[PDB]
Amino acid sequence: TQSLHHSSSREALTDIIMDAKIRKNLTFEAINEGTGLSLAFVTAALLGQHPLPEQAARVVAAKLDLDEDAVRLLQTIPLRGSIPSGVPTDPTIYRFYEMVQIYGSTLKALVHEQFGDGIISAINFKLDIKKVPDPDGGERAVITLDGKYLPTKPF
Amino acid sequence: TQSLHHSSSREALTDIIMDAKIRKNLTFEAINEGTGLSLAFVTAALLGQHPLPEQAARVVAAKLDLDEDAVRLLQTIPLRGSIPSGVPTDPTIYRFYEMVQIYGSTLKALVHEQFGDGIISAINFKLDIKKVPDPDGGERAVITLDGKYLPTKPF
Amino acid sequence: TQSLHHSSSREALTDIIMDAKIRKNLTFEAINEGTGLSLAFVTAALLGQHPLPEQAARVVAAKLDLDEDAVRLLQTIPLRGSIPSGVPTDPTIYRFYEMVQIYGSTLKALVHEQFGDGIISAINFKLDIKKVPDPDGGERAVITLDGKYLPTKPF
Amino acid sequence: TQSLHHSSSREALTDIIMDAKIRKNLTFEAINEGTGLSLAFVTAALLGQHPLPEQAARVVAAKLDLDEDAVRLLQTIPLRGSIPSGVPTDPTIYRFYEMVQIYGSTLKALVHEQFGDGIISAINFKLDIKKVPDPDGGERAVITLDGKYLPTKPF
Amino acid sequence: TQSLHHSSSREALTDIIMDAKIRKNLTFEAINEGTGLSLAFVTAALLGQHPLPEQAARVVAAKLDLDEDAVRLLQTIPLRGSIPSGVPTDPTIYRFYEMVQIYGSTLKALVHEQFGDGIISAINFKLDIKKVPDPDGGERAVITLDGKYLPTKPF
Amino acid sequence: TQSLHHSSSREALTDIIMDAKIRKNLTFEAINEGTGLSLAFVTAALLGQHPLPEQAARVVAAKLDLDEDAVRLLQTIPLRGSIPSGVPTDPTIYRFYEMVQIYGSTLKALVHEQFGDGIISAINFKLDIKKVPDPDGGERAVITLDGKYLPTKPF
Amino acid sequence: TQSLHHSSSREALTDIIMDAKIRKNLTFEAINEGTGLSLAFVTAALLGQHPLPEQAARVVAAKLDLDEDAVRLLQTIPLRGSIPSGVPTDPTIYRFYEMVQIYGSTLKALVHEQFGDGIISAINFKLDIKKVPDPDGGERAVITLDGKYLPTKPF
Amino acid sequence: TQSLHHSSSREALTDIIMDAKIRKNLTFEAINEGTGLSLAFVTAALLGQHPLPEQAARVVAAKLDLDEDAVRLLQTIPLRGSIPSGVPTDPTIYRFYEMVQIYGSTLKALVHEQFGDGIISAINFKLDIKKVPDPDGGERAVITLDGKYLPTKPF
Amino acid sequence: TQSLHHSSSREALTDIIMDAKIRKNLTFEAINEGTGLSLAFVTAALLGQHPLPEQAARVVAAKLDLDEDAVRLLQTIPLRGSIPSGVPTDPTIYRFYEMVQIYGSTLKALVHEQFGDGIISAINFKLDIKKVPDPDGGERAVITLDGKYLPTKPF
Amino acid sequence: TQSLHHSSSREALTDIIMDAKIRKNLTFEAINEGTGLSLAFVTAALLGQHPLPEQAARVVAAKLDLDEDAVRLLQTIPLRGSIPSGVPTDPTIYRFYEMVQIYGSTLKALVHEQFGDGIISAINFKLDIKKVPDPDGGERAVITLDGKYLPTKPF
Repeated sequence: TQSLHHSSSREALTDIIMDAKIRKNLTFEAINEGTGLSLAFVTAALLGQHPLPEQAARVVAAKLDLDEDAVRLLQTIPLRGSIPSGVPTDPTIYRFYEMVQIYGSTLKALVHEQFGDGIISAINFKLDIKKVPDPDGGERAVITLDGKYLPTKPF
Repeated sequence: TQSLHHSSSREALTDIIMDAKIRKNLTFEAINEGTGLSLAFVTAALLGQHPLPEQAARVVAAKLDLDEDAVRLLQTIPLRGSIPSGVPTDPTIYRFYEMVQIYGSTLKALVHEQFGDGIISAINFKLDIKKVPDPDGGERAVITLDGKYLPTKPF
Repeated sequence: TQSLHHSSSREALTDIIMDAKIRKNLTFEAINEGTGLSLAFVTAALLGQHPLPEQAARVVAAKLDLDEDAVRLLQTIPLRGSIPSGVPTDPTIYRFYEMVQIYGSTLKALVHEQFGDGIISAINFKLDIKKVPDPDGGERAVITLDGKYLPTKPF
Repeated sequence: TQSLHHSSSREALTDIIMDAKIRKNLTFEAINEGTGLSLAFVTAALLGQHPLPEQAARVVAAKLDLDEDAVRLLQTIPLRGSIPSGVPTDPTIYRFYEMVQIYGSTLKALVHEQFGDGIISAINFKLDIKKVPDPDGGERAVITLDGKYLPTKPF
Repeated sequence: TQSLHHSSSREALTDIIMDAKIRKNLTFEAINEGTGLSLAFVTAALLGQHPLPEQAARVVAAKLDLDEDAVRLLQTIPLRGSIPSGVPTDPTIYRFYEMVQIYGSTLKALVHEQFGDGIISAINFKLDIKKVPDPDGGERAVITLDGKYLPTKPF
Repeated sequence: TQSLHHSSSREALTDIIMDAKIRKNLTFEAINEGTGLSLAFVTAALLGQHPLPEQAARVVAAKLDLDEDAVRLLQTIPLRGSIPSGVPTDPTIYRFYEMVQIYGSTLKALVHEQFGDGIISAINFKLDIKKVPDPDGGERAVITLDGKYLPTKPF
Repeated sequence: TQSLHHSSSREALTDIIMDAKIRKNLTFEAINEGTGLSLAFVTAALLGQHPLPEQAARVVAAKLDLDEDAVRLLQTIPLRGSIPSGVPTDPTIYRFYEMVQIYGSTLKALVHEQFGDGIISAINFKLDIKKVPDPDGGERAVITLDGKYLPTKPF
Repeated sequence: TQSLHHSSSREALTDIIMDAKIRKNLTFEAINEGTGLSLAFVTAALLGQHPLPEQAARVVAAKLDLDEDAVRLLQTIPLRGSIPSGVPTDPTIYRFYEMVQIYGSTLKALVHEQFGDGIISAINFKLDIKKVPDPDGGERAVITLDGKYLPTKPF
Repeated sequence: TQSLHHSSSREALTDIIMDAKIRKNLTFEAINEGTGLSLAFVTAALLGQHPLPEQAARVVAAKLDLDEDAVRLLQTIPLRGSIPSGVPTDPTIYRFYEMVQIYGSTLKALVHEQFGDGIISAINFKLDIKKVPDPDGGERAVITLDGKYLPTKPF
Repeated sequence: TQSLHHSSSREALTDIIMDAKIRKNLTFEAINEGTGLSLAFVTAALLGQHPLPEQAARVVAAKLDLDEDAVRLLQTIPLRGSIPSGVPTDPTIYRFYEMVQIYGSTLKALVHEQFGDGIISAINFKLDIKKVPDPDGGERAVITLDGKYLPTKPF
């Protein structure tokens, strides 16, 4: 599978994608209709973090009026990473980084307690975000991280 | 409420906690028996990231054979942060960081799309981890991030 | 709501805004005349840190002779962050960074003493700057940070 | 006036002060009784960021049961800086850092618009934090930053 | 399984281990006799990067005259990371870092071409080093990185 | 031998090479046809990390429709380095960095035990990656680092 | 007064200024002939670190054949900072950085001894450089830093 | 001359020097009585940045009641540097760093204009600090940097 | 003497210089013919690290067919520094950094022993590299660093 | 050969070495009597950067009155690196770093011109420093770096 060596080409496309998305006043959910894939995956791809299968690449390119060059580049594996600074400054992204900063030691401790030595995978991995009401007024976001346990065993 | 200016004295207590835990071969779940609180919160408190209410601090110090000085220190608010390096080197913790590194801009975009401008809070926030079977053989971790949406409104 | 994956397209608009502002010899106060919003919020929005509602975006656009593409982009939520390096070199901004560096631990200590565990929010939050006379001669700036207390409670 | 060349010897006193404070269940407000100085300044001094005049040093040393060496060290000017990393990990401190990250360019812009070229001082400067009720439920912190304007004039 | 929250308790043991090794003039191969484990894994464990099963912990402890406290700690999962700076200064370690700096983009490209999107695991993974002669005089090291391919598939 | 002072010019050529590669749907193995050189070396050269001999340079230029300016720049020694950030964010690349992070001290210890004082060369060095079917289902990557032992030695 | 949010716009003007200065073989002293201001202040302005008053900006524009847009931009307050890297690589600039690196703690100690707690201002501040003969042959630079003392007084 | 390889033994001595100086309530000017050397040089030596000739070392040790070990250590050349973080956080020291930050490019430009290519030395160099009254009220510090010009000539 | 403010206009010339040297397949020694200056100085100047006297500037300009704007710019003093990252990643440059990293404290200790307190100058300094045969087959590089000794004397 | 995992144990020995050296008023040259090794290698070993053969280790220990444990520690391979900050602040060391900063790209260029692709090794490497007179008065240091050329050949 084709892969990218640098972010520059996939970043240029992402700017074009965002330009068309705003110009047409489209939501990611609207862009994702007809892909057969999850919104979180296709939104990540459009923001340059995943390749798309051909059918998904052509349906988003149809809604955004993108040409064939964009369809080919959407199918290429990018050089991944949404936070080049390592630690974000944007408050929305920072809160998610802060969750890991606070509970990082706890998540390691409980993973080792309930699963054993090793990791929870970030590749054999799926992500979901859901809007639920708050019983005391307002809304909450439930973000589900679903990762395979990979054990570390002596060899 | 009493607060700490540094992480060191709470780190010294954390070292005493982990030593007693290893010496007694105790799980965090067993230590959490009878607190009335979530295992994620209490484990984080033991690892120096949270204060404990008095009843929970006494019940943990009783299991770990800790003195009254530990009881008072467990009730003090710490200077928080489980990853002083900013980005972890430990693979288990790094995977959670990588989840944010990869999906950080996607989470921002989808939060703004489904909620609006603002953030998902990391303070009005609860964390949970559950072990589920993998349909293709193996174990999976389902980590749930549950935060309040705080809107950014023009003023 | 429309969001921006990175700030350079908003940076380019910010460059155009500042260029029009200098050429027309305009103050932010004059630009803000018909927005119906606070000068602090709208100046930040012009500098790429906030979106504007449509009608407020149109009134700064009429002042600065910006086109409809600028009106659409001004309404988009940016990737926030006004200090790229994390630490400013500019003396004016640095003094505000220095206030946090000097009194940061005091602010935490007194928040915990007077409110309890948790944070003062930087999202449910309003900023104001006011010029007052100095009794000994000269002028002083009174900057008001007004943030909601969000408690950290055991769960 | 006596001054210090490093953080360490003042850090050791700050550790002793915080240890005695927690062991005696004292608030910073109770420690500040009789000093004739503001809670924000004295709290900062106890946390290593300011010297205290002799009478203030003796009354906090009596309340905390500190010896004559502590009185002298409390009157010494420290090497200042409450955030050694430059960027805090603690959420309570981080929020104030975030306020500067977001509004830093705005603060500079309005300082130059409303005052002129130059800075708002961080030395000819006072800080206050006040707890007020939020009209819609809860509490808010009103943090006031009050600094002298120092002009930059051509020479 | 017991885990550790930071380096120091294993760091202290690692120094004790190294001190005894140098005093007894032992090789890692000699220390590893009878464990049934690979020399690279056990050496890594002794250097504080892996836990050991009880049999291997008691075996290495017998060869180094370590007490039962060391046996228990050698069975605990450490906070992993052998290069705290992230980039080493030691030339011997730096050469392996240089290999990744030079061929990093190549390995990504060839992994995606030959395997597909995804990663080569560093957890489902074993390391080996072998000494072979150089056909033009001298010796060469053959280091084998053996990791499981984890695909990234659209979801 | 001609060498480049920066990454800029060689980066522009890599963009053109990757664009031609994606457009023609070519593998690095297809581009490597009839060069007589290993796929890892030529791929690294195409990615701007090595110069190519004129014959190989003309071969891959023919298959990618590159002009004589590309033939000449492919023969120049670049300013090497594939990971500008020092630590990668891309998960595929990061896994290889993590192997050095975890096992770096072990590789140093075993190099010194099995060879002596000195280094395993990153210059007198060849890399190879092979796909090896994994026994438990799936595939494994066996990556071999083959470097010459260069002794460090009193003088 | 008009202010700038980024370094680049004045950076472009500085490049224009330097290009015109080199083409005309002018010294900063010649350019400063009719400004009515100090050489050190005006040179810093031309290098993008200060605004010029209107009549002084028109003098330097006449010497350098700059247009009215340059005159306007020269009167805008910049985002200040001449060493974006924080520490310079240039040897001429580095020597001044090194004087502060070496004598920084001494300057603090003697400021506190001779003035009291507080700072020597960098805003109420003038700089001067003078060339004097060295008694042992050669030349010396005498750089004078002249800053107002701002006390830190308890409040 | 005896030189020091790291800060620590000179660090500990500096701690002892400052401990005795505060306990005796001494000034650096009093400690410097009878050295025949400048206050800035001797203060920097006490702060770990310079060696002292034996007779100067013995008189500062006699004022502080230090032993013969301190006298020998004071004569050794330290590993120099008063700001280990590269950029200071202390406000008094930061102002001098900011001076170089703002005027660094101006100093280089006027050195090359008035002297030529090369540097103003930080080694063939003297520093002086002087307190003078401000005509408008208050006090000012006049810091003199006096360095030899060393040219860069083509060779 | 004409000086520069930033790297880029001289960087643009260095790109043009390097582009012409590759297209003409010239060596630096060939470009240096008839300059009267050493290859090490003129190579550095062509790489943007030094100014050239006018004759040397016109000579290299005729060799690479550059205009009079390049001749004048080549006579300007640049903002020096060949490694913007501070630490190189290119292996060829890194080895020279490694030499200082490994032997830096030794050079300091031996400079102080054989010369005294102070420095070996990097400005009153000449560099030379020569190729010599290795008695065991192959070739060695003998790089000579020739710097004036500048003493640090008490003042 | 025995090797060490961290710098601390050898750092403690280096501290003891320097203490005895200063206490005995010894030069590195006098400590190096009878080793049959060059001053630069043994000095670096004493500073924790190289191991010593048994005989050389015993002679420096007899000169410095170190015990048998120091003789064994002196024979172990350290974790190398004399500049933990990456870039030194000490002026004597910084000058040598500045030589590479300035001439780094020149050294690479001339190495590739005179030798070919590849490196000049820092392991098959010898360093020397000699004091020669300056024809204009004073002394100069001639530091010779003698490294084997290792080519990068296509494979």
